[PDB]
Amino acid sequence: DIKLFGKWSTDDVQINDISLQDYIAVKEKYAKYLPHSAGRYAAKRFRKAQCPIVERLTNSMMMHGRNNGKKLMTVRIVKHAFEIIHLLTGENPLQVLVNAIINSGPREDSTRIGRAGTVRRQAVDVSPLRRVNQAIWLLCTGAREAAFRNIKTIAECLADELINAAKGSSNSYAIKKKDELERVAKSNR
Amino acid sequence: VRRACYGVLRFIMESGAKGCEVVVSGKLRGQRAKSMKFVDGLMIHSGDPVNYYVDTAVRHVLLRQGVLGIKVKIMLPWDPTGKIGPKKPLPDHVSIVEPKDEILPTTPISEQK
Amino acid sequence: RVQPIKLARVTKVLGRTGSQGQCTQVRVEFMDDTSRSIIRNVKGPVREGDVLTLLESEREARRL
Amino acid sequence: MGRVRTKTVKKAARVIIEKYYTRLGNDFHTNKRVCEEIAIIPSKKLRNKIAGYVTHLMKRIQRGPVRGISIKLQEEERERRDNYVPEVSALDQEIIEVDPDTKEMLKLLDFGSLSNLQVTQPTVGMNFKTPRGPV
RNA sequence: CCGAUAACGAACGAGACUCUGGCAUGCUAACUAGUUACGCGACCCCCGAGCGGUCGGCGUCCCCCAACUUCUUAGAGGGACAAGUGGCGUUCAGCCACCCGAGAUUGAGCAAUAACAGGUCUGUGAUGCCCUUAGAUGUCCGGGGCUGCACGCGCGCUACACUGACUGGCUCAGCGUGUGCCUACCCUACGCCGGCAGGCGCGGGUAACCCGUUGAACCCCAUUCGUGAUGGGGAUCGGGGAUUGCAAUUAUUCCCCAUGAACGAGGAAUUCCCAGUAAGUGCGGGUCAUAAGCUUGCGUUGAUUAAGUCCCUGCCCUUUGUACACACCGCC
Ligand SMILES: [Mg+2]
Ligand SMILES: [Mg+2]
Ligand SMILES: [Mg+2]
Repeated sequence: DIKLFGKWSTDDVQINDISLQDYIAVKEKYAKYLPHSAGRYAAKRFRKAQCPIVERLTNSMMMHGRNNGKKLMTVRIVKHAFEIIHLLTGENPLQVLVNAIINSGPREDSTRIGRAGTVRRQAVDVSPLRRVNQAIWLLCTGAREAAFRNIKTIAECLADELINAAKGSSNSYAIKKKDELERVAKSNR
Repeated sequence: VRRACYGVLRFIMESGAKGCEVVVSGKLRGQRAKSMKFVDGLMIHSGDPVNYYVDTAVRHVLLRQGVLGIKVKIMLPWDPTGKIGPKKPLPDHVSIVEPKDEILPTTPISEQK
Repeated sequence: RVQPIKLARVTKVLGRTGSQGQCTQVRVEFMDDTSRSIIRNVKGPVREGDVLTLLESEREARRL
Repeated sequence: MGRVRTKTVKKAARVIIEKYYTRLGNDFHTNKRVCEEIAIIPSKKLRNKIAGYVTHLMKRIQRGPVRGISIKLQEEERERRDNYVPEVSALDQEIIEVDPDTKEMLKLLDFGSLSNLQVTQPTVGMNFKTPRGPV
């Protein structure tokens, strides 16, 4: 019905945990034909919670301070990486992306005001909006650092970290920081 | 200076105004110079109405000990509505006009004309 | 041995804490012992009435 | 939350409301217009905060009086009170419980006989005498 | 301000307003703005189509050979200013959410009582006192300097590259500016020569008529590069060509061909910011004979995060204390 980029039908993707069912933004109710709209989403809260997840990607990869208006860079790179993924695993790049999102979203952090042990004092759970926010940020920044001094363009970096996180491989920088945050929090329990 | 400014304040008030402000600056007798402000009545301070309700003037007085700074600020009562007092009264004056009795509690009454 | 990951609906929030807004009291329930709920501090937006993952139930309980 | 104010910025609406007691409501867009053009109030943002609970006042007056004070509240709401003057007497029963002390000092006004003045028995034992101590 | 209430009745700042931003196919009107329809002319497929479509080409105010203001403009208005609902609260003074709506907070101007030995006497023919006043601390002229460099600090700009550079092709803005009192000095189209810098004819414009439909940058799409301090970067450094200036050296500025240094994302610390926001990215004005890494504005692209707190810094009110009152950078 919506044929994302001429393909990748929305009514295929399955999200696992119902603490995220409503908080991933891939589904048909708001299935955009493309991740781009000046929709005043960040004006008030919780609209960006509904902002399509691919739109969040294209708006988050657009972050270095050198590139600051090149959203079209972002959509072209994400479309290329989506094509790359659908080539890599045959299944929906939307599906692999949501899998990486859930598998790289942390749950435990440390935050207090007292004398911090290693990061903070008290371990604390995270609500699944800062969780997915940090997850997509981590994916993006992994892609950026990976393509910084490599011949690989950001398209393939994003693709490979997306696969690595979705499967879970202890090699993508995203999950490699996720589990360290989780375990240092467990130490500061 | 006090007697003179009180006299001018008297005369301005009898001229009829919502208020006034006068400030005298400079060095009086003695070498330490400080101002001293005489006020009466109303004195709006902020927003557009000051541009066309209060008028101000600054004059420098060539005194043997130096110079005297004089500020005067009079406002014009609105009521003339175009005369020496300007029209468009201050917005906090939407005055409630008062009906008549408008009771008429009698029976339905017909008068033909 | 380790307590399983458990889900947690969030009811009315008591309010922020950490004297910076960094944490908030949430009153979660495990949708199975629905008559048992626990006070709990979380970070990030709460979206009153949403649901949250949880590893260890009996972690903390402090009243402001 | 965002539920912390100053009493002073709370001091916002009754500079207006009763002064123009004639044109309020229970309301969201048309006492809006009346509040646009009615004072010297130099800047833009705070129009909503003065005027939010404003029509909540005439909500109140449509269920109860309040300061205010709107000179229309009190005389109407007390004129309603003016009525309901009972036909029968609230005290006309012509028997009244009285204790022996009462009867006897009516005997020092020298009348305890020409009426009903029905006597109730005294407490006798008198479980009154408000308490004191432990044991 | 409710609410209390030895207070009552007022005044200033504060929250209206002014402009700006957000809408009206509602009003008035547009040959210095147009838009349509038409009639032309050129065009294309034409085998014919044909009301197929192209034109920022021409004309429809030299007086009908057509109308209209929608697009643009700017005035009048209106319009957005707690009307509806639910929920919270003594249900009291506002918010939360939702509906609808151009919009449920558009940013600025102003701004009280007082006060600061804050700065300015280099703004003035504003000025007191003092100083100088002919071998002038006046004034003008010539030259130099304000640019000077073992070092330390501030604001910035460019970069450290492949979300890139190079080359070529494509497609878009908005403020605002423009010919002279003195004062000479404007914005510039078009054409010709010169690779460029430029020059020479040739107009238009004192401006919604010309520059200008401001054919902006970023960005767009094809090429090359390949992770090399490399085609990144462009400091330093030679020679040549222009331009303004009476005068250009310590280089006014620009252009060409040359040279290719640090820089491989920076500590200790520290600044700004939350919606067209920060930032990328250009364009105007002032400065200006030549002058922008400055600044003021204008746009273009366009975010992440948060709707909390006193943790640091600091501020307002209330109680407390005190030996302080030049008021804790105090006192002792
Ligand atoms: Mg103001
Ligand atoms: Mg090179
Ligand atoms: Mg004390």
